[PDB]
Amino acid sequence: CGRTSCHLPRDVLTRACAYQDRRGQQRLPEWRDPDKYCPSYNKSPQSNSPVLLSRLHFEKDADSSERIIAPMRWGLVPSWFKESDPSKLQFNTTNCRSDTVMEKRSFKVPLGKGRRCVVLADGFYEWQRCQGTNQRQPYFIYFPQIKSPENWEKVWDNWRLLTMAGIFDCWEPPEGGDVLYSYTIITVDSCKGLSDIHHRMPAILDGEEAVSKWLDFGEVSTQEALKLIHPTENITFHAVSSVVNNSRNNTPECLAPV
DNA sequence: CCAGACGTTG
DNA sequence: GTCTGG
DNA sequence: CCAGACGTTG
DNA sequence: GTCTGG
Repeated sequence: CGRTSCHLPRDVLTRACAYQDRRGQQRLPEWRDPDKYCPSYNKSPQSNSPVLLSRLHFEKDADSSERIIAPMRWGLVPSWFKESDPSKLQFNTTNCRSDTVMEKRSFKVPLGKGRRCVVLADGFYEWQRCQGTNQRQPYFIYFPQIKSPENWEKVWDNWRLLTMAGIFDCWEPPEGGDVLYSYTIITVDSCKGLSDIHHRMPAILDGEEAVSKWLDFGEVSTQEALKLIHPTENITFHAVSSVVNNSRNNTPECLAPV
């Protein structure tokens, strides 16, 4: 739960986030900070990834079922943090355990303000600890996809983006600047399908109902939203080269079968 | 009351 | 900013 | 998440 | 062993 791929050109990403608001209107989410979208096969913490959030976080009186897409910093920086640079955070907010979320100062406050987001990715990476060797085996993990340079193009034109439950916070640099929007991905106990790879997995929102209810802090309370957080077996994976290991490596090899 | 934490993974 | 520990 | 640093003096 | 940087 500490590496993803999110490599699609921005317009292909945006079309893969085609959704329906509550009135059935087919929409594309509206961008904020599109210039901060940085497509890569190898997204690490402290990089920006595109996330979905309710229009109502940005626009007074908005339909809260309308969606915005914006790049956010991976690694939640709480509103109260006092240093000038956010990378001086001395605790890991890459992830946020489902089980303890209601009693963690860093996650509960933004959750209570309805700062629920959907972190987008092609899929995520996990490294398997194998008995009696220090060599870790990396896996690419993603939603089951539909059953040549024009073949690859069509796969990625039809790709079902992975949708992970996040929480975000807003931090004003003391020294002055843009509000930093930053996220954590909620982690849960791994499903049986993933149990031999890692005992943790991200909280995956499977289909537009779960995505919608997680996003809609208007009509969905924390309590009802937390019921969406749990493992899923609706997930496939394959082993991938050691190329992904180094986050500086940004190439299609990162998620290619081995 | 104030001081100090504020987090996850293996 | 808010909570826990002492 | 892993890779790579991990220090001071002028 | 533990932290920062990517």
